[PDB]
Amino acid sequence: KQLRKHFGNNTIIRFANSSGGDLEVTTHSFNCGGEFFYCNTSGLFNSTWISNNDSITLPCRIKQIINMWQRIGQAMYAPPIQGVIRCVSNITGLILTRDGGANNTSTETFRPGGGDMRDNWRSELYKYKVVKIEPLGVAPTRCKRR
Amino acid sequence: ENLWVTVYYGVPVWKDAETTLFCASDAKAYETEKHNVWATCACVPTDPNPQEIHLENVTEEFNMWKNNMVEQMHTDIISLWDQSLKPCVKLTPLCVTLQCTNVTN
Amino acid sequence: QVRLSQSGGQMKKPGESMRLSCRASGYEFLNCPINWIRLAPGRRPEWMGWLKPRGGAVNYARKFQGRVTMTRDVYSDTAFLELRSLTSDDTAVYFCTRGKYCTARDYYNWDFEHWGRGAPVTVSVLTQSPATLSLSPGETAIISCRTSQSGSLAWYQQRPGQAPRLVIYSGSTRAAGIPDRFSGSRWGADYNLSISNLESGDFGVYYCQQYEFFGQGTKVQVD
Amino acid sequence: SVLTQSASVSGSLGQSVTISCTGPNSVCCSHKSISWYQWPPGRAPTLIIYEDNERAPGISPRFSGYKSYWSAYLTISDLRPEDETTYYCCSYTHNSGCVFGTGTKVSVLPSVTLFPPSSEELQANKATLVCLISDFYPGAVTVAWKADSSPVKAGVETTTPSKQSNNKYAASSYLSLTPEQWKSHRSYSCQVTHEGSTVEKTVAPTE
Amino acid sequence: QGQLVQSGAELKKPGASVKISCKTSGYRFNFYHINWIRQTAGRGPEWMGWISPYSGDKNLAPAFQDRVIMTTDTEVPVTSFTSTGAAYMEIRNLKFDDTGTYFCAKGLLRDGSSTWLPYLWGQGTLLTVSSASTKGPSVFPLAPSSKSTSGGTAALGCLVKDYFPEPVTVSWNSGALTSGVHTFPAVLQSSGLYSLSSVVTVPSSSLGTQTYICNVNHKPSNTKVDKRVEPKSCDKGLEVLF
Amino acid sequence: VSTVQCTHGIKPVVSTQLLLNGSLAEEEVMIRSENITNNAKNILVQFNTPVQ
Amino acid sequence: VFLGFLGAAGSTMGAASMTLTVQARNLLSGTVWGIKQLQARVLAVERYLRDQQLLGIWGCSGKLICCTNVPWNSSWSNRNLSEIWDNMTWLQWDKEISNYTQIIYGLLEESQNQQEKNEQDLLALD
Amino acid sequence: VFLGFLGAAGSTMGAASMTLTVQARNLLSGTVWGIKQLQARVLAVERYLRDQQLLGIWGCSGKLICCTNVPWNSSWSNRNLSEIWDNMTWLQWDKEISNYTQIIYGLLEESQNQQEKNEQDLLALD
Ligand SMILES: *[C@@H]1O[C@H](CO)[C@@H](O[C@@H]2O[C@H](CO)[C@@H](O[C@@H]3O[C@H](CO[C@H]4O[C@H](CO[C@H]5O[C@H](CO)[C@@H](O)[C@H](O)[C@@H]5O)[C@@H](O)[C@H](O[C@H]5O[C@H](CO)[C@@H](O)[C@H](O)[C@@H]5O)[C@@H]4O)[C@@H](O)[C@H](O[C@H]4O[C@H](CO)[C@@H](O)[C@H](O)[C@@H]4O)[C@@H]3O)[C@H](O)[C@H]2NC(C)=O)[C@H](O)[C@H]1NC(C)=O
Ligand SMILES: *[C@@H]1O[C@H](CO)[C@@H](O[C@@H]2O[C@H](CO)[C@@H](O[C@@H]3O[C@H](CO[C@H]4O[C@H](CO)[C@@H](O)[C@H](O)[C@@H]4O)[C@@H](O)[C@H](O[C@H]4O[C@H](CO)[C@@H](O)[C@H](O)[C@@H]4O[C@H]4O[C@H](CO)[C@@H](O)[C@H](O)[C@@H]4O)[C@@H]3O)[C@H](O)[C@H]2NC(C)=O)[C@H](O)[C@H]1NC(C)=O
Ligand SMILES: *[C@@H]1O[C@H](CO)[C@@H](O[C@@H]2O[C@H](CO)[C@@H](O[C@@H]3O[C@H](CO[C@H]4O[C@H](CO)[C@@H](O)[C@H](O)[C@@H]4O)[C@@H](O)[C@H](O[C@H]4O[C@H](CO)[C@@H](O)[C@H](O)[C@@H]4O)[C@@H]3O)[C@H](O)[C@H]2NC(C)=O)[C@H](O)[C@H]1NC(C)=O
Ligand SMILES: *[C@@H]1O[C@H](CO)[C@@H](O[C@@H]2O[C@H](CO)[C@@H](O[C@@H]3O[C@H](CO[C@H]4O[C@H](CO)[C@@H](O)[C@H](O)[C@@H]4O)[C@@H](O)[C@H](O[C@H]4O[C@H](CO)[C@@H](O)[C@H](O)[C@@H]4O)[C@@H]3O)[C@H](O)[C@H]2NC(C)=O)[C@H](O)[C@H]1NC(C)=O
Ligand SMILES: *[C@@H]1O[C@H](CO)[C@@H](O[C@@H]2O[C@H](CO)[C@@H](O[C@@H]3O[C@H](CO[C@H]4O[C@H](CO)[C@@H](O)[C@H](O)[C@@H]4O)[C@@H](O)[C@H](O)[C@@H]3O)[C@H](O)[C@H]2NC(C)=O)[C@H](O)[C@H]1NC(C)=O
Ligand SMILES: *[C@@H]1O[C@H](CO)[C@@H](O)[C@H](O)[C@H]1NC(C)=O
Ligand SMILES: *[C@@H]1O[C@H](CO)[C@@H](O)[C@H](O)[C@H]1NC(C)=O
Ligand SMILES: *[C@@H]1O[C@H](CO)[C@@H](O)[C@H](O)[C@H]1NC(C)=O
Ligand SMILES: *[C@@H]1O[C@H](CO)[C@@H](O)[C@H](O)[C@H]1NC(C)=O
Ligand SMILES: *[C@@H]1O[C@H](CO)[C@@H](O)[C@H](O)[C@H]1NC(C)=O
Ligand SMILES: *[C@@H]1O[C@H](CO)[C@@H](O)[C@H](O)[C@H]1NC(C)=O
Ligand SMILES: *[C@@H]1O[C@H](CO)[C@@H](O)[C@H](O)[C@H]1NC(C)=O
Ligand SMILES: *[C@@H]1O[C@H](CO)[C@@H](O)[C@H](O)[C@H]1NC(C)=O
Ligand SMILES: *[C@@H]1O[C@H](CO)[C@@H](O)[C@H](O)[C@H]1NC(C)=O
Ligand SMILES: *[C@@H]1O[C@H](CO)[C@@H](O)[C@H](O)[C@H]1NC(C)=O
Ligand SMILES: *[C@@H]1O[C@H](CO)[C@@H](O)[C@H](O)[C@H]1NC(C)=O
Repeated sequence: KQLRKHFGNNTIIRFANSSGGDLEVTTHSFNCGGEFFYCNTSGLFNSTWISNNDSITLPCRIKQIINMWQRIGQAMYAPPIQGVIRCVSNITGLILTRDGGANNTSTETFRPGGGDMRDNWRSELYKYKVVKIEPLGVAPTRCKRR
Repeated sequence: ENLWVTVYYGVPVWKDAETTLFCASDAKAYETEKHNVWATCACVPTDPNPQEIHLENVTEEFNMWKNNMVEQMHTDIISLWDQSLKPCVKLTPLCVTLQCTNVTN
Repeated sequence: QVRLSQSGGQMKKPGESMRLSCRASGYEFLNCPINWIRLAPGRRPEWMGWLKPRGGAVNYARKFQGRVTMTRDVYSDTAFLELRSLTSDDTAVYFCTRGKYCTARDYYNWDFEHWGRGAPVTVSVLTQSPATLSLSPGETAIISCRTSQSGSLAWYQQRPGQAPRLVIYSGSTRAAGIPDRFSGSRWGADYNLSISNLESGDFGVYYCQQYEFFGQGTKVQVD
Repeated sequence: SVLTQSASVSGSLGQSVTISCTGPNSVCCSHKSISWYQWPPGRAPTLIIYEDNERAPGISPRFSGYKSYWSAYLTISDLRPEDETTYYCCSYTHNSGCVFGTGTKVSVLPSVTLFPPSSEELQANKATLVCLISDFYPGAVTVAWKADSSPVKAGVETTTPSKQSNNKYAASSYLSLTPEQWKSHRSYSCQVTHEGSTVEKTVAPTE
Repeated sequence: QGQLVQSGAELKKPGASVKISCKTSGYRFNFYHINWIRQTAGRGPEWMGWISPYSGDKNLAPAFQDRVIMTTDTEVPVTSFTSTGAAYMEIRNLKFDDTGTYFCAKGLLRDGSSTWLPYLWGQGTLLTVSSASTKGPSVFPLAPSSKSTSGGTAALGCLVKDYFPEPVTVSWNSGALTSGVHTFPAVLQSSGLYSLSSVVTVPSSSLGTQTYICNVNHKPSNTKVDKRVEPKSCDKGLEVLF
Repeated sequence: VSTVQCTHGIKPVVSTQLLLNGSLAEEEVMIRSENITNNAKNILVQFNTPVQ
Repeated sequence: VFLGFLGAAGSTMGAASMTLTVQARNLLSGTVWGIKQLQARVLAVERYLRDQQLLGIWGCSGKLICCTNVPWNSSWSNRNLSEIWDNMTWLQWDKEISNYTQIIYGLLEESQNQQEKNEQDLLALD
Repeated sequence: VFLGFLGAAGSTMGAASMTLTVQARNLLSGTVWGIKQLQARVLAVERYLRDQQLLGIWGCSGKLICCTNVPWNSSWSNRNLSEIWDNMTWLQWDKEISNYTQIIYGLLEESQNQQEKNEQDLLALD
């Protein structure tokens, strides 16, 4: 309903999953309990919205040798973690990408994206900015000495 | 009638710039210890009673896409990851041939 | 210097698939995305997609989803593309492009300052005017392009048998090596490119561009 | 109004003129502020003087104010041709509002075209003669109509002289006639008298 | 150093109410008061009252103390020092002596002894309170006439006859031809209807090189007339040039 | 606009596609993009109600 | 009333002239990653002594406010006394005067205390 | 005439007393290898505030020149008024007075503004 405020009131918004690439981009990559999960987000972005009771389980893979931030030279081996790992988190936002070369057609398709980890910081630093203070200000008035 | 310049020191005048930001992470997080978890080692404890002064009549332009705090935080976390992995065990003699098989199932 | 080295052209049959490579050099491959654009003679240039070598992220045009596959080799800095189910409509010269602004901080993809030599593959809005322009050396050519969306507009020049070269970006800013004779102007939705004191090198075909969309082209020939 | 100004005041070019603005003690002027405004009829006014003697931003130093204990004054040095208009004063304070005065009309010391009734009007059917006067000074002209060299006293109406943008005046007179009188007279005229000189324009329905 | 634009002129019958807007732009809307001053042809200039958009305090004149409501919208920031805002006013119990021009004015300063003083003014909104009903204008084309035979100039125009009430806006070619346009004030006939005339002085050599379309707009009757002034004149003193 | 010396507690949660453990939006969910007409710029979506 | 640090930022210059002692107070405030704050508070004190040096070589020394013998050139945005202190903020004023700040600084450090103090040296010997 | 920084080094003390505002102006001037200048400009400002502290605790505060109520001891190279300002350079003078600089400094910081200001506190209460 907020997407229709920018791509036309009476349009079709279709959700599709990632187009392809590395595992860190096509899957929901994250850390939980020390382990690095890569979950299948094809059951969340598989929909088609026109102008007008259980849980969705997603298959998650686990990788120990990672190279996050697209860094070459340093590969980190995540040590195994004893015990069943359970974690409860909040999905508080998305990083979407729109398909191009449309011209024809009134529908718009959105797919999960990411890669650049700076976007993860931009989602919290949008309401802050740094300024420098220059306390020296000259101004005219009817004051002097003799 | 003729005006004269006068220097004022302490005027609310700021300009957009970039500087070196430091950290802050409460006081209970430092009690988490466990041989310095993540970053909090020599980080300044957060002020117990922070102050937020609402600048009345003030309209300031922000730009989340041209903000330097993001780049600084990114490079900070990268350097954090390197400093956190410098004194750890290096698995140099681990690229040996692996005679692997299926798991017992 | 930034250099995009493309593999040669080829002749395919209908139904087959094609694969092209483009090795980038002179800059950090991970900094900014590489784009793939096809140019068919007398046809509006079509942007196929972009790929961010960082993570291998991709974005495909609607028309090509399910047919095109873009990958990369970060070690050899080489971008790969594959196109399946080729039909006569796919005959065109395929280019790999890189934008002008590309630093570590950020970038701007759509100011295509760097182009590969192109690969001719044969298988067997923006309103730009006029269609053609016959002028003498010394005169001034005024090409117009009407938009509806607004945003950093670019002008490109293609010489007969050469890869297009970025001429103007942001509607009014000249690129490197562009003399004062080329100038850009804007009024409302209208954009004008003015080339004063025409000379042999200037003749060719010119394109206006707004993000991934291009104009129909204006052929400027010698009279 | 309770604030009384001067009815009319005059001044020559390159000289000065003083405008009075007085009234009862309840509005002027002890413990009261006085302002002045240049308000051309039909146009937007312009603030000239605020707080007795202070000039508004961008006002030429040719204007000056002065307040006594019972009335306030406005001196306009070096008179200009575009200063011949109405100037209002205002008695106000920091809390209460404005109480404007009666007004002061400051006095600083032709192309005629007659149109016959159109063909669309002859099928209505009516007939209206339009006598347009423009680029004449000072604004004081008289309009007389004639039906075939004979005075007309019915259906004669003339507008008031209005100042144009080129520091000149314009006006317009109209004569309401019947379709019979338009086809029974050889010609109709529009005499305009100004400073003794009488100009005259004549149209003829016969041709 | 901003701009105040008011709503169009409306016609209201006595007993009803009317709400006149005043949109501002180019400065901080909350830093200055909004005074409302009217002007009739029987009572002269009269200050009605002012209202401060930041807090909402109002100060109405005792004459308009029991029939005028002033309202203001929130400020819409544009830059750090300029913005766009809108102020309204609703005057009820309209009478015959309320016919005149109503202006909205921006204050002079923020602090001092003359903060609310009307400094920047608008263009004004004419308000007519009458029972006599709305009558549409009758546009008649004015045939070009000879202004200078040796000069080769002429003058053509349009005639707005019998309309009520004021005003009527006349433009040429949708506002393309503005030089030489002289619009004369209307005349108050004995019936009570107004009628003005517009005439533009144009060279005689321009015939099939420029289209003359006078655009007469009468918003109170919601009617627009686009007349094609015929370039072929009938003046014998001008036909010699053709 | 208000001024502060130190920002609120921002947890450096490194994740892709799904923003985890973030700040909830106010009223309606927020949509942020540097260039909406540009399909190459990512679209950051911020939620009002967290999804468990 | 105490709006705090940078309190009267949106107020007029005349109103903001009352909060001078507030922005002046919080202007100084009393292995890697620890040098991050060191180099910053060093640039902080260098910026402070830079402004104090400019404030000293001029006809001020005494902080907060000081008068000078320099005629205000009308070309430096010819505004009125009541149009500056009661109709303009310090940010808006500095945005206009940014072109002439260095010129005034030159007319303050050189033309004044270099000719005034030498004049006093001539007036104090007799 | 402006000889520049350290200009009147070979001139008499009386002549070099005219160039006081020149050596005072250029006295403050506004990964490894980059800390080389940091630690140097930090010692530079510590040397500046050191001299400013000595100049402040004495009966001067106002820089350049100041007079004092200290009798010139004949043992500190008993020279004449015309034999110092018109026959000796500052380097040659400091070479002789190097023994008594610390003694005079002690007679300036302690004997003066500690007994003089308290005297003023006794003179300002009535
Ligand atoms: C976040 O949300 C906020 C809302 O809170 C939002 O801010 C508004 O964003 C919207 C977009 O959705 C804006 O509306 C658009 O404004 C665009 C920019 O307008 C500037 O440029 C106009 C053109 O300037 C060039 O041309 C003139 C003439 O040739 C030239 O002189 C100048 O030199 C310049 O080169 C400019 O005229 C315009 O100025 C008018 O408008 C401002 C108000 O916006 C007004 O105050 C001025 O007085 C002046 O009248 C403005 O300065 C714009 O291009 C666009 O108009 C085009 O598109 C519409 C169709 O969509 C077209 O009909 C139109 O013909 C143009 O082609 C539209 O008006 C608005 O400007 C933003 N508000 C502010 C304060 O910036 C953000 O966008 C949101 N962000 C995100 C990420 O979502
Ligand atoms: C978004 O934010 C949420 C909110 O915090 C966060 O959820 C957190 O998830 C993590 C898992 O990734 C949690 O941290 C772990 O929790 C488990 C289970 O907690 C139980 O134990 C405590 C004990 O009092 C109970 O109170 C609690 O209610 C549960 O019953 C802990 O067992 C974990 O402890 C070990 O792991 C840490 C990191 O590995 C060690 O630092 C810690 O010292 C512990 O290590 C020791 O114990 C191990 C036990 O077997 C042992 O094997 C080890 O060798 C070692 O000796 C750990 O604390 C956390 O509980 C969740 N938060 C909440 C509020 O519950 C999300 O993770 C976050 N999202 C992202 C992406 O980060
Ligand atoms: C991953 O793969 C590795 C191999 O690379 C595994 O480690 C081996 O696992 C096997 C189990 O399949 C182990 O085999 C077991 O060894 C036990 C050791 O017993 C010792 O002592 C007895 C005397 O008490 C000797 O006879 C014997 O030879 C040993 O020296 C045996 O006791 C086990 O026998 C039991 O189980 C078998 C199962 O069929 C029964 O038939 C027997 O009767 C008896 O009950 C068994 O032989 C082997 O020792 C492990 N090697 C090492 C080096 O650890 C992992 O199992 C495998 N993991 C997965 C998940 O696949
Ligand atoms: C944010 O920006 C706004 C401007 O948009 C500022 O507000 C204006 O501040 C000025 C003064 O600086 C105002 O002018 C004064 O209006 C007062 C209105 O008085 C009534 O309301 C107050 C508050 O409810 C009551 O307590 C009082 O009892 C009255 O009922 C007047 O009393 C004033 O007249 C007096 O002061 C002036 C000097 O200003 C003297 O010259 C007069 O002689 C008289 O003594 C004056 O008219 C204005 O009212 C304010 N705006 C609004 C909407 O009220 C803010 O100051 C600014 N933010 C900050 C932090 O400064
Ligand atoms: C060292 O580790 C590297 C990981 O960083 C390994 O690199 C990857 O290796 C895989 C194969 O397991 C490649 O994926 C294949 O690529 C081929 C490309 O085919 C074309 O090129 C070959 C070689 O020139 C040519 O023979 C063919 O005819 C083609 O012209 C695809 O066809 C396959 O389907 C598959 O996708 C990765 O591309 C490669 N990536 C990188 C970044 O190197 C590397 O294999 C490891 N070393 C060894 C010896 O295994
Ligand atoms: C998207 O889901 C489809 C299932 O229809 C699956 O085949 C495909 O691999 C998925 N792609 C990505 C990038 O997750
Ligand atoms: C994700 O799930 C879909 C649907 O089950 C499946 O088709 C696809 O192959 C999965 N992707 C991966 C990478 O396993
Ligand atoms: C997506 O949803 C549709 C409709 O329920 C279903 O037919 C299709 O199989 C789904 N795709 C995947 C990969 O599950
Ligand atoms: C996450 O959402 C749950 C569900 O409402 C809430 O209880 C919890 O406080 C949230 N965590 C946050 C906001 O950090
Ligand atoms: C994209 O963002 C830039 C930067 O603000 C802006 O100049 C441009 O107008 C935007 N494009 C569109 C189409 O809004
Ligand atoms: C004052 O400004 C004017 C105009 O810029 C200039 O001619 C004059 O030299 C200036 N004088 C001083 C003393 O700055
Ligand atoms: C006020 O402004 C005018 C016009 O620039 C100028 O003549 C006058 O000197 C100014 N007065 C003050 C007090 O600034
Ligand atoms: C600053 O100076 C430049 C160059 O003379 C000029 O373009 C600009 O208008 C000036 N701005 C101000 C605020 O004085
Ligand atoms: C003066 O010098 C003499 C001899 O060097 C010494 O006795 C005396 O203490 C000195 N005076 C002071 C005040 O130190
Ligand atoms: C001059 O020098 C002599 C010899 O040292 C000494 O006796 C005398 O006090 C000095 N006089 C002055 C005025 O310095
Ligand atoms: C410095 O003091 C020493 C020790 O008394 C002495 O030998 C020397 O002559 C003195 N020098 C001067 C220049 O007074």
